[PDB]
Amino acid sequence: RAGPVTWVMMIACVVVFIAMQILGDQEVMLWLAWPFDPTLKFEFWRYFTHALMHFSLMHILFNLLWWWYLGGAVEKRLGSGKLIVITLISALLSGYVQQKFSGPWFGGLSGVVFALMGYVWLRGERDPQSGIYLQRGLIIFALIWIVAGWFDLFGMSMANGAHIAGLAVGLAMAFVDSLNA
Repeated sequence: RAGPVTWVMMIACVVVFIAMQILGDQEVMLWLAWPFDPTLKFEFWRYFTHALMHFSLMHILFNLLWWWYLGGAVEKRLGSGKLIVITLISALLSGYVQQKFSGPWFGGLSGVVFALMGYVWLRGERDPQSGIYLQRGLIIFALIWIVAGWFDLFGMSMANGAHIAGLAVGLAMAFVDSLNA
């Protein structure tokens, strides 16, 4: 639904994607991507801003859907702060792992999205109380979406480290959040 973190992130991604359109991918990537060179390591924004970059209209719409659907849920039931922290930890950790798998040239919300999917699903099981859960039809498609990535399906160049690291971050935080709740 209409949380402020949900919408601010959707607007940021749209502003970036439009900027990518005018300037081209490479120019934006050069400034927003995970640091390719340790000399750049203190350009702190790059550890997060890789999440705001999308490389096609489908990429962005599909990600923002999931983001809106799941980000919205977390925001509405658990509040803004929870969504922010899931977003920041997952963007940081999925980029880190993804950098290791395949280097620094990647972008997309997909990693934060897999964290959300991992979070919503595990919170739903352990803690139906929270008023959030992931449907069986979605966690299956999520599992399909991951494996379809490994197996290089139909030409696609998926950030596979981001998918798994994000999934894992979200499972973990949801586990931690369920012991206390």
